[PDB]
Amino acid sequence: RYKRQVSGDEAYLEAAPLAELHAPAGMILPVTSGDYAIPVTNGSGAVGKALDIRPPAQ
Amino acid sequence: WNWTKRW
Amino acid sequence: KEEVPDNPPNEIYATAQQKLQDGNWRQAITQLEALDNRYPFGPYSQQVQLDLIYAYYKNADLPLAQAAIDRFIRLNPTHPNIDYVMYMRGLTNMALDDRSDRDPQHARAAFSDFSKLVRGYPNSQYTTDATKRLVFLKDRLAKYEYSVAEYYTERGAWVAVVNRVEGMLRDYPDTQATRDALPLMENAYRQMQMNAQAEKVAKIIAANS
Amino acid sequence: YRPDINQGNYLTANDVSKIRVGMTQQQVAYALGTPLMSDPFGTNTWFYVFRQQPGHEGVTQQTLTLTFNSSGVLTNIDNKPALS
Amino acid sequence: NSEEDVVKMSPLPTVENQFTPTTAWSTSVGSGIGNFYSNLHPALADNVVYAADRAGLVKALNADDGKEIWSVSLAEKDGWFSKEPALLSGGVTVSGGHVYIGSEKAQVYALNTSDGTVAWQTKVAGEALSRPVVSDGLVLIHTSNGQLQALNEADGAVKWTVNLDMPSLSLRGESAPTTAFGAAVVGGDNGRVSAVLMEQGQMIWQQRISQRLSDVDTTPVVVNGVVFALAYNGNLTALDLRSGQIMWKRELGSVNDFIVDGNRIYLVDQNDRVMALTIDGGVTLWTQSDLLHRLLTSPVLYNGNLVVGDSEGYLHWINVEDGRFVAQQKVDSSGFQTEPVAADGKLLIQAKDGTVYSITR
Amino acid sequence: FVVKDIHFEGLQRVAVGAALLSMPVRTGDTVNDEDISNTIRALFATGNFEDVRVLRDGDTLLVQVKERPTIASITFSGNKSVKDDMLKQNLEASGVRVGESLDRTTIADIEKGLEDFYYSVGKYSASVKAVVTPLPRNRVDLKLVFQEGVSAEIQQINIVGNHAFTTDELISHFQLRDEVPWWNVVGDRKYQKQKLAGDLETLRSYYLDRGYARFNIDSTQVSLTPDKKGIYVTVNITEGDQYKLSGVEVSGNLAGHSAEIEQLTKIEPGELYNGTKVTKMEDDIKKLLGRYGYAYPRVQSMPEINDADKTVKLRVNVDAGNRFYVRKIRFEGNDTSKDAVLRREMRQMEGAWLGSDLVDQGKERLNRLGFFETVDTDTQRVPGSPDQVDVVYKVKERNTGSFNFGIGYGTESGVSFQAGVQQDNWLGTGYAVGINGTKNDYQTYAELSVTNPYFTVDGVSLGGRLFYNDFQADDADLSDYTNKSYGTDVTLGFPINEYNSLRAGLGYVHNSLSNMQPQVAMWRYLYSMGEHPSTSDQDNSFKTDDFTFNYGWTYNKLDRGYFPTDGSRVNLTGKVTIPGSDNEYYKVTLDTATYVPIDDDHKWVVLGRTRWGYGDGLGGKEMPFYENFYAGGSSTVRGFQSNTIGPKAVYFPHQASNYDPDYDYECATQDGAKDLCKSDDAVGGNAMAVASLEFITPTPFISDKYANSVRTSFFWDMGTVWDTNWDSSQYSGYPDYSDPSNIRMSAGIALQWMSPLGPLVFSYAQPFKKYDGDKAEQFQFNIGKTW
Repeated sequence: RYKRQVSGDEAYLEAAPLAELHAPAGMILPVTSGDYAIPVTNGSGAVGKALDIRPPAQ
Repeated sequence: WNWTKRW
Repeated sequence: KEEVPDNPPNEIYATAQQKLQDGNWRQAITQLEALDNRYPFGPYSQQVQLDLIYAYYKNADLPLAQAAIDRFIRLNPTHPNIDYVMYMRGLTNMALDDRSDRDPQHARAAFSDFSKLVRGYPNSQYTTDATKRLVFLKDRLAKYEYSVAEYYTERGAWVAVVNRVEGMLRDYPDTQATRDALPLMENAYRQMQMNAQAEKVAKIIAANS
Repeated sequence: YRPDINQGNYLTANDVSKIRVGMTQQQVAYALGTPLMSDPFGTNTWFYVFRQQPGHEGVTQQTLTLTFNSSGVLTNIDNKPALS
Repeated sequence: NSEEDVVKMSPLPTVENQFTPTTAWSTSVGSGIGNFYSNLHPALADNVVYAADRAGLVKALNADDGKEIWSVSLAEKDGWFSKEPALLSGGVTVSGGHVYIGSEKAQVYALNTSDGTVAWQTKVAGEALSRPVVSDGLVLIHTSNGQLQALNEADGAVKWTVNLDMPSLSLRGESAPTTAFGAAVVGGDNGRVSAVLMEQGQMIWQQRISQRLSDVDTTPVVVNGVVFALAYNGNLTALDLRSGQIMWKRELGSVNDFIVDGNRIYLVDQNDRVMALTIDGGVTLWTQSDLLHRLLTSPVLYNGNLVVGDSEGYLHWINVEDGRFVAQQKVDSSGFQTEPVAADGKLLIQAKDGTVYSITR
Repeated sequence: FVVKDIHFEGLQRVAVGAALLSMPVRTGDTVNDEDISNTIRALFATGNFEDVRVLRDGDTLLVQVKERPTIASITFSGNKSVKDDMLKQNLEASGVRVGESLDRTTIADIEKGLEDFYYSVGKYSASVKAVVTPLPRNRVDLKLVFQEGVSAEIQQINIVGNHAFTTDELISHFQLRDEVPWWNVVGDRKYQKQKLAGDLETLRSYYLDRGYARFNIDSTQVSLTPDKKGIYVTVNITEGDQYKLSGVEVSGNLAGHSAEIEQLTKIEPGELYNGTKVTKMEDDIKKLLGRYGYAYPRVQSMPEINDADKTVKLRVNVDAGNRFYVRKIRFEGNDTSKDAVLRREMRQMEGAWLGSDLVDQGKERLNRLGFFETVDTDTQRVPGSPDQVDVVYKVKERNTGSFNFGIGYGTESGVSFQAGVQQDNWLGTGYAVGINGTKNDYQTYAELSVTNPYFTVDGVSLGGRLFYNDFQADDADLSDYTNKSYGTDVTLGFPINEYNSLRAGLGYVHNSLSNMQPQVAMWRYLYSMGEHPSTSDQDNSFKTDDFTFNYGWTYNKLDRGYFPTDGSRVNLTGKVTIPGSDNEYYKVTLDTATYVPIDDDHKWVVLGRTRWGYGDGLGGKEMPFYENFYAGGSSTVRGFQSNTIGPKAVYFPHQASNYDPDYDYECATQDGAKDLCKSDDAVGGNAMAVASLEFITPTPFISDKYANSVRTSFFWDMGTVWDTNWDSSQYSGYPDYSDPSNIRMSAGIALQWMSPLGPLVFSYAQPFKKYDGDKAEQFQFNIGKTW
């Protein structure tokens, strides 16, 4: 409840960017499996208090 | 006696 | 107990809208619930359902909001405002998630919902917020795996540590938790006297940092 | 004070004598079992580690490294009965 | 904290005593039965009354003044400290110079009327909850397992046993077989009246007369080639003595016994509603709804009037022509649970505390 | 009849297209009476139509449907013993809930379902009535009225066929009860199928543990009185003869461990057959095989019985399965508790070979924690690996905070009050934080405590405590003085053997003493401390600050916590003042309790208790007089008044604070006092030795059904306390209080049992060896006091 109100009402946090991992010469890194993959979505929409979540008039 | 009630 | 008069739907809906704009949710929820109960097939039953999802979410009634979202999705798979419903489902799961040591199932559910949203409708207006939330959730899950590997490091289980850090390198290869965990893998390999593997892990660490 | 810490595969000292150069991965897995550790950094190598540490008595580990080839045919066997 | 009941206890009827009842004498027996549901009750034979209590004490009293003749306790004791009760539950029966009593420990005692010394004692399949009916040199016993056994009155050795089905849940108490024309007709806890030949015990017929609903017969009666039976929560039925085919039915039942006099049948409904039906088709001649849920005892027809006790300790006379109360009395404070005994111009009844009373008018 | 168009009359909620799809008929086809009937039946089965009438107009097939009214609310009245939310859950599981349609024919079905629920919960006379309130727009409200009735209770439990054991002795161990005294806590007298089955299993085990290898429960019967307010249970059994164990045999694919398994199947010839021992042997073999990597070491025992000699021979079939390796251990449901809190209770390591015993032990430890209501396990398989699994623990989180308030009474301290508030899982971190307080005749105590149970991964605990204490001596049967103290304490805790436990720590305490009655012992300590107070009044004051090192060792082996019948408990405690403090001294105490059973049923026992203590000063000083050892009373030497054994006070002639005749004073100057003055009021000593020997026997008169809930004992107590510093040469006229040979002895009887007021202990003793000054108190008792 008290912990939940902060999230439900207004809170918003921005985390660090995701950066790729380099592989030293003579070896390779483990496969990825693409299970948790973030597709690149172009466009500059609203985010973080600039986006209104009120239901559309329909 | 001792009553015990969880909050 | 917040009794609602049998006023016409237009007037009661106008009152509900006014109270939503004012910012009080407890009474608006009662108004919308009464309207839905009295008019199961009213002219704007769908609008009542959407407003009820919004009010339940913003009133911290997350179980009820989830039930409403599931019912809405089942009944109206082709509603043009369905991307809004999936965004609301992701938001509700993030709110339930609400502490990286705790249960990550709600983070996984939120990640799945936002992934479905962004992969289905990339031209929606909630896609950027969905992507930012996806980045946050992926980092949170990597942090949970890091916490488990860190516990087993002090326990002294050197096979569990390497298996969990390998699972991290496989699932979450591009997060800060993986970079923090690579030394744990190197230490486990060295403690089990697999210096050949410890050297490879050290090569990765040196090449990255 | 503490409980006993076990790690890896259980090697009976009879199964380890049952593996010979030229065996495939299926035969090796049937004889011993699925390893708890392989080499994810490119090469294929199976690590059978048998580590046990009972309640404040000391750590004992045995290591068995199996090196296959590109076609999954055993090429090298390395055995470390005790850790230096 | 509070408690409530589904059905409100009926009020005590207000009546004007047409005649004044009395109480010739009253004697005490140790602790009676108590809160336990038992069949134990006194018996009369040759101007003397035999009684017992659940603990084990058995007494013989003069039927005229209540003076004690002999008294014997059947409770075994491991010295002067330990004493376990006999748990007597099978009503006292007397026939041919013996006193038969069953027990909750699957024991049947046959004492001597003269001295009170155990003539024999037999072990039966289970609790002997029924009155030990005596007929044709045999003693029939209906145990709590649903097994009807036939002991020898002189030897005490079981001759034959008949197994009857039992449901998962039943009602406490067992039916007492009735013997007519060299055959024993009994009822079962599953709602079936059965007949067995007393020579070997071969079943002749058996049929359902029932409607978690239970259905238990408890002591049919036999007159003029017909058998009348009542099933709890079920229906009264008068069936033929040879085929067992139902002749007519009435959706009314009870566990406590009923009587058949002339061309009328007097019974007490489950809800303590006295009735008086006919034999031809069972069309009711009158009814009494003045005693609902009063926990009445088995009716006894004394001097042409029905007599019934009740848990509160009151004894009510009611007419038979119209069913209007003719007398009401307060006898004991513990109450009445087991049937009255009317015979040889005497009306004896035992309270829950063991006090045997003789009533007159 | 060809159909060109379709029309509907009454469709409100069901879509027109949905209805068209549901109905097999379609526009532009022949229709007959059979098709019309099929459509009507389909509409009826749709569950949302009350009356359906398919009538034919001139050209159009007009349908008249009276849609079933929607349920807008369900109300209950009279559900005194049934929760409304749980009743709603049961109804919605049945099928009736809000939003759906109400069928005007299933009212009886719903009522009978609720009546069945009441029968299950216990009430057999319960009744249910349903009322229907129609509302506009085809709506309806369904109200339910309940007549619960009176529940049925057990009136007798009977066992038929038992000749070696009495029915009262047999049913003494059951869960179902038929008698409950108002002065015991034995249980409730309700009837439940699960309890009946458990009782049947308990009876079977009771007989099988005695050699009756042929025991058989022929049948069981349950009856109700005609008024349905009493339940009679009967159990028809058949006990055989006692059998002996001739030998054991083991066979199967033992996997080369036959030599090690034979040692687990060794028995003494001529032993009586037992069932618990056979189960223990099977468990031992299973643990032996689990220690060699086998996850599911299956074992079954078959007895072969010979009636000619009455002997049993076992045949143990063993199958050591395959080896499974754990890939992950997963915890779900821990919304509050962090992962490590649950993970550190696991006896099994992720990344090792599987063990079912280890998984079960981890589950048991999670249950013992106390933070969860339910714990479940599920060993799932890993696709693509034939010998790998994932262990999953599912937990529902309980609430860990609480308040408590308690009241007790006793001769030792009078009315005792206790209060406190506790939080066992602070922020899901595992820390336990609490604040507690206590009050009785002679002291008031308050403390604040914070504990970390896993300061080190092995389990070493670190705790801290802040306390305030106030003590009035004259209210405790001692010489008058007042001590107010406060301080702090930090401690470590090391487990070493699962029975042994060490602890070491540091502490600081400040003591302030006032209102001290002049006397030889106190003024002997004060002189060593460097004070020079006056001996003519009790307007005194003295303050000290001390830093101490504390240590202790506990060994617990009692088989049971309440009424133990075997084992031992030993507790050693110590303390020493580290340099830099005002007081230089050391103190040591030793507690011992031992139980020895003299039977196989553990009803006759011998109990031996001892209590030793010694302390003294180091740097020419003395142990503080408020650290003394006291003896007497119900705790140490029953039959004596509390704190009465030991040295007695010797006063100086002093003026009373406010003299008033008619009051008894300790030879005050205003009563003709001119020299030292003996007393009868105890002061304690710095050496103490107490012993007690007790014989525990079955209660003689109580009914055998519940005679095991009351403990009866006959005891003999010895005790002595002395002051090693008392110099008899200076005080020749007074007794020698430094002699250890003055032993006080008492003997008597005692009774203990649990009551609705709490634990109750009563004792009557007769002190038959006592010395001048000791006050006797034969009858002593304690009611509900456990603090």
